[PDB]
Parts: sequence; C-alpha cells; structure tokens
Amino acid sequence: DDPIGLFVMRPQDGEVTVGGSITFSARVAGASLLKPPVVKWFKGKWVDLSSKVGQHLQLHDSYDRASKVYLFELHITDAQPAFTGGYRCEVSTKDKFDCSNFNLTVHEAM
Repeated sequence: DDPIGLFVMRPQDGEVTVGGSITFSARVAGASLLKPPVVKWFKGKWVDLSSKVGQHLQLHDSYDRASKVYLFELHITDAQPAFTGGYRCEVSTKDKFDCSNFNLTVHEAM
C-alpha cells in the first residue's frame, strides 16, 4: 500500500429508530493509481448496497479530484429493525487497502 490514504475519512456507526434515518459518509482517496479506487460497500447485518442503492439507501458517489476524494454518501433512511447495520466499507485500489466496520443499531422499541 502506497501513500494514497485510501481511507481519507471513514464512516461510523449509528443508533437509529426504525422509521428514522441513518447516514454514513465514506471518503476515499481518488489518488493516482492503476485505476480509480474500487470501494465496495456492504450494508447492515446481511445486506449489500450495490443492489438496494436507490430510494431508501442512496449510496452516492461524490468525486472531488482536487480533494482526491470520492465521497460515497449513504443516505439510508428508514432502517428496518432487522437492518442492524453491519455496513462494511472496503476499498481496494492499486496496492492500498483500507476498510471500515460501522454498525447501525435500529431501535425497534428500545
């Protein structure tokens, strides 16, 4: 892993109620590389985003070259009580490897 800093900013957990929202933000270094960082997300206790990324979970991609950050925004609202996030963000670029582990505790009742 070269001095990329692939994990510029790492998304964190969150405790939310089912019916609210949750928000994650992942900032990945859009440095000079073989090819732009491939950051694969993993959503809550079992999920993927790559498929679901739409209306309740928008896994956005911001692209700041000058910042050298691809900011993948998670706009994930309305966390199902079985959504208890194990969101894993694992980017794999050139030789840089970085990963995050952040949960979403969806509070059904308590």
